Amino acid sequence: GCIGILFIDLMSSCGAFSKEEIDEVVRLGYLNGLFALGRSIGLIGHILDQKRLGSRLYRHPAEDIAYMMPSEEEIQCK
Amino acid sequence: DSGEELLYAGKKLSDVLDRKMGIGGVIGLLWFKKELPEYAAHFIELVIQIVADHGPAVSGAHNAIVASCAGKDLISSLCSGLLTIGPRFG
Amino acid sequence: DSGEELLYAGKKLSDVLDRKMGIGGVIGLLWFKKELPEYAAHFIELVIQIVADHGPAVSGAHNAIVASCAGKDLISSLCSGLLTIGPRFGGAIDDAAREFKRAQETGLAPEQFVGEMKKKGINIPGIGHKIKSVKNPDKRVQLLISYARANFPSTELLNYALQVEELTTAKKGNLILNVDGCIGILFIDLMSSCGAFSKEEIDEVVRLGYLNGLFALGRSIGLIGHILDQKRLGSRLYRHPAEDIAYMMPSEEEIQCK
Amino acid sequence: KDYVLFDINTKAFVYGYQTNAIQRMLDFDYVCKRSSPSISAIINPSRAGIHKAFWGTKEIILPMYKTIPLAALAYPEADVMVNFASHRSAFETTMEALKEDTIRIVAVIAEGVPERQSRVMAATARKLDKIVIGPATVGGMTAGAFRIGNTAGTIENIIASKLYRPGCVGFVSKSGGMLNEAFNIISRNSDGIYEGVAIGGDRYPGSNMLDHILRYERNPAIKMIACLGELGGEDEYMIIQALKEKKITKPLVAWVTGTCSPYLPASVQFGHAGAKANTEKETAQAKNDAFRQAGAYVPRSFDDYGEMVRQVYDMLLTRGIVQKFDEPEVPRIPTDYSKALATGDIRKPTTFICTISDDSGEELLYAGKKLSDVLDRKMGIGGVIGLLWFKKELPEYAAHFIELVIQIVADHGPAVSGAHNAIVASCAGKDLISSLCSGLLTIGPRFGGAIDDAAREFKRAQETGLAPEQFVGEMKKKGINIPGIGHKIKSVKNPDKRVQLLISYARANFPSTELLNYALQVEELTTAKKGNLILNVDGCIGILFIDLMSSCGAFSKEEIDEVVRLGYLNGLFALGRSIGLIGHILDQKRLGSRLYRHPAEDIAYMMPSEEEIQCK
Amino acid sequence: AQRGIREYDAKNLLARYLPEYLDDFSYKGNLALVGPETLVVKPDQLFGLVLLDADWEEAKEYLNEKMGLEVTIGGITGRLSYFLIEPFTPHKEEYYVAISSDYEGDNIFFSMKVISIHVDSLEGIDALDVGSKLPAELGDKRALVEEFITALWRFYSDTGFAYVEINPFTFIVPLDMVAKLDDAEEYWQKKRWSELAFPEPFGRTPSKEELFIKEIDSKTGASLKLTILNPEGRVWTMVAGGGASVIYADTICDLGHADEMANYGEYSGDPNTEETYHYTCTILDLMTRSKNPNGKVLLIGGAIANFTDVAKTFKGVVMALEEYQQKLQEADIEIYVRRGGPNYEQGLKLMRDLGKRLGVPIQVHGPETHMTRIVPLALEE
Ligand SMILES: CC(C)(COP(=O)(O)OP(=O)(O)OC[C@H]1O[C@@H](n2cnc3c(N)ncnc32)[C@H](O)[C@@H]1OP(=O)(O)O)[C@@H](O)C(=O)NCCC(=O)NCCS
Ligand SMILES: CC(C)(COP(=O)(O)OP(=O)(O)OC[C@H]1O[C@@H](n2cnc3c(N)ncnc32)[C@H](O)[C@@H]1OP(=O)(O)O)[C@@H](O)C(=O)NCCC(=O)NCCS
Ligand code: NA
Repeated sequence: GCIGILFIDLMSSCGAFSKEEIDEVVRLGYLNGLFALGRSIGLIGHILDQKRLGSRLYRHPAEDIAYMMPSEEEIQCK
Repeated sequence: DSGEELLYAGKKLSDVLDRKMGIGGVIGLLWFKKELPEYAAHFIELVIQIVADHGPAVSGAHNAIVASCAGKDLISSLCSGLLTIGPRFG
Repeated sequence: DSGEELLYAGKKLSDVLDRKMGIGGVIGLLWFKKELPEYAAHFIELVIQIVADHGPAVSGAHNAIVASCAGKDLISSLCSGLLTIGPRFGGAIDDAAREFKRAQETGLAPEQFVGEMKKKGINIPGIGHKIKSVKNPDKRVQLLISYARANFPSTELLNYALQVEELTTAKKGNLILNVDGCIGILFIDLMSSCGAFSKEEIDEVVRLGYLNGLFALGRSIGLIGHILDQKRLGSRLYRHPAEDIAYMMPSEEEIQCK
Repeated sequence: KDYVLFDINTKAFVYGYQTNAIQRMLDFDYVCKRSSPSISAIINPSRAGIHKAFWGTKEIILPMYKTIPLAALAYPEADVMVNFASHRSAFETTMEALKEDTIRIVAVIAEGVPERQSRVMAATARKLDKIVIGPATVGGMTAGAFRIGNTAGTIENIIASKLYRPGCVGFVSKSGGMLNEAFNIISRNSDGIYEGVAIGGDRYPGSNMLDHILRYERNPAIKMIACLGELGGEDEYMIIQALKEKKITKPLVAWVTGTCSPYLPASVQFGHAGAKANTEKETAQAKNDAFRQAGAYVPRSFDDYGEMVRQVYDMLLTRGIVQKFDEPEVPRIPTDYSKALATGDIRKPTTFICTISDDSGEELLYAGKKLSDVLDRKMGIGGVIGLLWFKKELPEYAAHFIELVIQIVADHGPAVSGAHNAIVASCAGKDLISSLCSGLLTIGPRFGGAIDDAAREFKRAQETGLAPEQFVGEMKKKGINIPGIGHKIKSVKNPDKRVQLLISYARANFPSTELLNYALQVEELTTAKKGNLILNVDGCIGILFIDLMSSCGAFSKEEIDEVVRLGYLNGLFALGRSIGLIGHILDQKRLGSRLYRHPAEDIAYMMPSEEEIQCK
Repeated sequence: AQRGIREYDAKNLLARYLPEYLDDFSYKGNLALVGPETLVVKPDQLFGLVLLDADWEEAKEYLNEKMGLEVTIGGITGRLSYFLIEPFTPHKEEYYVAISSDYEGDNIFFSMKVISIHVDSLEGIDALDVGSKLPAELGDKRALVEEFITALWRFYSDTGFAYVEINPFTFIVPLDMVAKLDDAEEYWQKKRWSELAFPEPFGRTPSKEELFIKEIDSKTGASLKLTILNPEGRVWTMVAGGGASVIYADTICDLGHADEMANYGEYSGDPNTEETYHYTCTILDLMTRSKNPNGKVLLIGGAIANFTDVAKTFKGVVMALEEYQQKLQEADIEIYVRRGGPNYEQGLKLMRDLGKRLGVPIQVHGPETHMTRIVPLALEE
């Protein structure tokens, strides 16, 4: 919330952006790009960390999944 | 990149760096086509530091870790993580 | 995969293969949770073959080729290409299903639908071709329409689309029902022919983008094909030619903050 | 001035996305040495935005508006609209432009506009003191000042007819194509046109020929009037009456086409909607005769038109009415690249080679085979992969094997890396495509890559002649588990069905299973250690795929090694596992699943100390 | 173009759509059309022969006697095929009404010598009071005709007519009808014109080739028009543009070859390769049916085009000529080309390369040659 709101204030403080220009910035997802660029740092960090640790292949634990198969009747076309 | 020197929004790269515009200033040029004031460029750099990481448990970091554990290269693993960024994560 | 044997929508894999359900049947189970009739499963397999490739010039193939020319592995190169699939490359399928279904449901006469779309300034998705016309048809379309006409129990939305097509071709001969339109429309007809899907279930299928998935699956074949082709050829790194780009830098005044 | 339609300061809107017509207008402005382009904006009913075109060799940007009122409000200086709407939209768009206070002239290009609609446009125009050129015209032009859309064709034709500078001739026709031939005729027999207009061939035009003739009569720059009419209607009788009433004092050259009509049936409707003589008065003969009797300069036939123009021009020179012009600098624009390439003037090297498919021709080709032949022959998905990936027409057992592998690897539950990542991306509300790639990007050496490793390791052992015992022994010494060997639950007494289905099919249908025979000898040795050291699904695919290729006979040892090295087998796994990945993504969307966060207790946080993070 | 319609069709339109603006109970749709393959009985073949007050037995006597009858009307000798059968209305009065249009609006003509009422394009009929009508005999029957001709104008205006004539009418019943529809109105008249088709003029039989060209012309903004004048004709033409095609026909007639002129055609408005290919195939087909002793001539002319692509159009022409190679040599066909316009040099190059391999004479000209110079070059030599 803080980033989105202060980013509108930054743009209003610059003075070179109209109301429309600001709406376009929100609409085009400039803010998703800023998050993506910053969070890339920690993403690269975590990838390298698993490489240093020699981490094994992950498989999600079987007990964390509720298997709810449809019945023979449920899969019929009529 | 056509000329004698690389230009970012019409400004020579050597001028961007000699003026210490910083990463925030470079984003100002490349994304907003603006020479931003010092408080705006520093705010951009502050946001980048603040959002750099939020632990391994969040969607993006979690997917990047799984791909890394599957022995994938850095770039594939990074995009596996970045592709979670959307309406609920970020 | 928990038990003695792998299950696809509750059906044992050995039963899927002993019954020759095929790839279309497997998609029927895994995506729609249905045991589809033979004409439906074969239609899915026909669509996959038809959309497998459309040459190297389209967005997806083009991006995969560039990633392959950069020496990237198959998987990275494939995703580089798959990530172009959306509203302009592949998404006219989902739009043609959505727009035609709504017009035909809400009772709009083909003329009223053609008229409404023109007023809004929206080209009809699934209508139009650059070279093919009424006198020179796209074979991909003809193969799909002929199969549905011959084998589908019902082709109500196709009957409507052909009434729409008569109106659009009456303006310009190249305003034919294209391949993307054909897939989207016939897929609604396939679902209506199955009988096990309600109006809502069908609307959900269109909204969730099952049709983008089918395009993605089938076009991955040609994408993987292009990537391997550039690897066999020993193709070099691509750089877009400098003369194909108009550099329009803002002025010093334009980049200032007030 | 009222008599001036267009000048060198005329600004226009082009209604309709006619990129070639837009380029033609700009090219004329350039060769005329105009200060500014003659186009302020484009009106595109489908889209607002920008359009890029050339100004000589320099590229410029033109704004593009969805509606006529929006463009008019942005560019009030533009008083001309070049209307390229179809005959189904021409009325509504012209009427909307005429209702705009800033627009004075509308040129209607569309052919096939109803006569009532044209009558209503003409009357609307006359009531508002505006001008409608058309319908069914190319337009017209003021030489060296402005051109309506495609009027006067190519820049070569503009140069050859010297249309980049004005002359003394005021020209008016019904025909658009004949307006261009007339420009050529007149330039060769006088100082050329000052202005030329085609009113269109419709029975009820927006403006009659006389409207334009009257403007030429008031214009001091024009000393000569020339017109080309046709049979049908009484338009030319407005001119003859004006010629009789001394309303046209300048010498007028006149010719009416359609002299063929009396020789042919009375039922014959000619090209233009208005070209049919209903009465004798409407015929070309009655018109040319009435023109001769009114004092116009009328030739014997169309052949002598230029000769008549030459005679009238020469008469103005003798009397000093026309002054001799000095020919200005001949302008030059480079040839368009596409023209140079299409004519074979230039040769251009290709950047890419494509050997697997061709969409260029009459029909899409997969490895040189027409798509209709692929489907008529029921080659199937396996056959299509055979063409697009291996550039082979595979035998039936090979194409079915490819399709069997796809079904077998379609899904292995939600817990594996790929499915797990796609589910997390789907739970984060991502679209299908993003979610799919998030999952596909885990495919590599540990998830899916044991297929390519089992093919590589088993092929090498069996090729280099290693006895199964020696291969098992060598791998143990290097500390490398055999790829494609081993399972967590399945064993010799309890086999994996996926393996059994693949091995049974190959045993029954493959011409040769040499690498499978070897793998089974290896398997006897590994199961002699631990019962769960069975040939797994990944091993099975890799090994049987080498056997399939050896059974085809069209692949050399090298070709097979290339297939293993390039990762064709990773592609097959990717293609087949995308089915289950897409399935999982859609399943989480149906369920309305929430954002995933990995549980905090499943992570051991082992932060380095302050001392550990220091640089020495 | 304005296309004449059968009295059957005009009266059917009237009895259906006129009781929408007026209380037209006075006229019913009692009409029957007799064709070659199908009381007052008269021919409905677009004329200016009428059997009045008869029994159906007497009507079948006229039909069989006059069906297929060879008659000369307007110098044209054709067989009688289409007739209209309607009830006999015994009348005393005989009034005339006609609606036609001029550059300023529509003109209504009325008589019982003829009064004219002009209806302005923008103002309409509501802006007009009818004090301009004939008072002489229109007493008890004046407000009714005022109301009727007002309704007839609305019918004319909304149904896309270019001409309507009721000559005569009595009491309010139409007796004879002549009508023309503006064929450009088709798109706006799909419901009102539903039951009608434009008839061929008297004497002329429908052409499968002409209807095929008309079919191509309907699915494009471009123009593709073909009219066969003489199937056994020596001189064939494929001229670009409405203006130029008329001029080429004028020159052929001026040289005294009006009789040999096989057709009047026209293509323009930038048609694509496929459209020009089918058009050229049609012309070639028709000219290769009969073998003439002095051969046959094909004139591929036109002016210097403004936007019609010469490369794309001539690519279609070249493709058809390549296909008709055997039939072209066997019929002693000589091809004469004169063309200018966008990419003309590329188009003329295709024609020159073709003439060098086809085995038929192909004389190729450009903007340097006078437009109609290929006509004397082909007909004098
Ligand atoms: C001794 C013991 C710990 C060994 O463990 P194990 O589960 O049998 O097997 P390992 O982990 O050693 O693996 C077995 C073999 O398979 C091999 N192997 C495993 N995966 C492989 C693969 N994918 N491909 C090829 N070889 C593979 C290993 O290299 C090993 O080879 P080796 O025996 O030649 O060295 C176990 O058997 C045991 O607990 N035995 C009981 C002993 C007992 O009762 N003692 C008395 C108590 S009072
Ligand atoms: C007038 C002219 C420029 C119009 O261009 P066009 O190529 O025919 O067609 P448009 O770009 O207007 O598109 C045709 C129609 O198809 C519609 N259309 C296009 N794509 C569509 C789609 N995917 N789905 C539905 N409708 C679609 C458009 O909305 C348009 O509708 P409309 O006619 O009702 O407005 C063109 O026909 C022409 O050059 N004609 C020649 C005129 C002539 O000879 N004049 C005399 C010269 S002297
Ligand atoms: Na047309």
